[PDB]
Amino acid sequence: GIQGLAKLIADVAPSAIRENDIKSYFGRKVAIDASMSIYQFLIAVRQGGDVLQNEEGETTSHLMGMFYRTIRMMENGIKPVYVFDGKPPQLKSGELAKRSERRAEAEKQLQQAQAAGAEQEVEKFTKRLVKVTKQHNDECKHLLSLMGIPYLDAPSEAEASCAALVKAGKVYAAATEDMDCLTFGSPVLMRHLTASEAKKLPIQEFHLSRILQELGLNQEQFVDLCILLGSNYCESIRGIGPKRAVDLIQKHKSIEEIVRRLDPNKYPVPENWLHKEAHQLFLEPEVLDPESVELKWSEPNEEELIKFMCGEKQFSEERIRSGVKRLSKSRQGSTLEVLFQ
DNA sequence: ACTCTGCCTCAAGACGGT
DNA sequence: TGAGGCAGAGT
DNA sequence: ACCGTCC
Ligand SMILES: [K+]
Ligand SMILES: [Sm+3]
Ligand SMILES: [Sm+3]
Ligand SMILES: [Sm+3]
Ligand SMILES: [Sm+3]
Ligand SMILES: [Sm+3]
Ligand SMILES: [Sm+3]
Ligand SMILES: [Sm+3]
Ligand SMILES: [Sm+3]
Repeated sequence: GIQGLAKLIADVAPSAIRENDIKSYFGRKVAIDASMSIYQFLIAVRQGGDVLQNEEGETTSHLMGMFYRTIRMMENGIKPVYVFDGKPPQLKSGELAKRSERRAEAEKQLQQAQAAGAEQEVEKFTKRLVKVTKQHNDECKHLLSLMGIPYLDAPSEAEASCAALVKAGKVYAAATEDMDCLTFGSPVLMRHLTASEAKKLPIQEFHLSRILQELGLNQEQFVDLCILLGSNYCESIRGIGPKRAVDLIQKHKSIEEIVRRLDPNKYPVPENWLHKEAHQLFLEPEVLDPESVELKWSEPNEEELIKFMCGEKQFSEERIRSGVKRLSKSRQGSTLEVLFQ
């Protein structure tokens, strides 16, 4: 994530945000950050503070959400490809070590809530410790295969590979809630694309070209601004927030020039600042090759889906069968069968 | 006045019968 | 892998 | 649309 970027764009670059009705997206392809989607389901899909599960004690909240949300998108003619995280970049090792502290610190506090018979504090440290395991990813990949929905393994950060799929024109936008994708150069970011029937927030498109235009920056200058706002890969400058960062970038263009012209006593920079390495990461990240795999939306395997979701994971057979039928019908409406010449 | 930091909290999905 | 709200301090 | 329920 980029600290405050969403608010900054709304304040100084409003024309980069465009809203459209769900009906206008029939036939459009999008890339989804699968790991983020799983994380959201593990936190939100709960009954009595506990994730859904089968009698064997196996979590099914992530399968619940991925099954029904994916079908809803396809019913609206939206064809998603799910991108799974790979090995994180080394620059993130600092941010991850921090996530270990707040995790061990959150573990340090879950017991005192349970021991003292806490009421609603147990459910808080529970959610705080949610983490997507490789079993979660493998089960979702398994589900998507049976649903006929394509997925991809990113070599590193999924958001970077999503951005690369948009750049190559293999999907229209990266559908996620983190502004990371824009810093990785995604031409289009889409927010609030759940295709739910609730419909509370409007579908928002963030267009990078409009952002660069209203801020008067090129991409490398935009990346330096995001570094000054605050990223996951390096430190920012204390006392430099969104208002001053924009002014400094617009005036000095680069972080290097900002340092040379900054007053060490007023605004000292971090010691051994890795802004140059984070700069290279955002602009030239390790990403999948968009030309390798041709994305295909295939017929779902209904009977295997029943065996897996119902027989093993104990979903309602009526609901799963109904869902598979809706998915097959919606794919037939939005997708052309393969042709040979 | 404007700006930034560090606290606080609050939320975080979807189906289907009504 | 948050977003606002608020008080207090720096500019 | 609300809300009990999903697993
Ligand atoms: K800062
Ligand atoms: Sm990110
Ligand atoms: Sm419980
Ligand atoms: Sm089992
Ligand atoms: Sm620390
Ligand atoms: Sm990631
Ligand atoms: Sm990520
Ligand atoms: Sm992100
Ligand atoms: Sm079993």
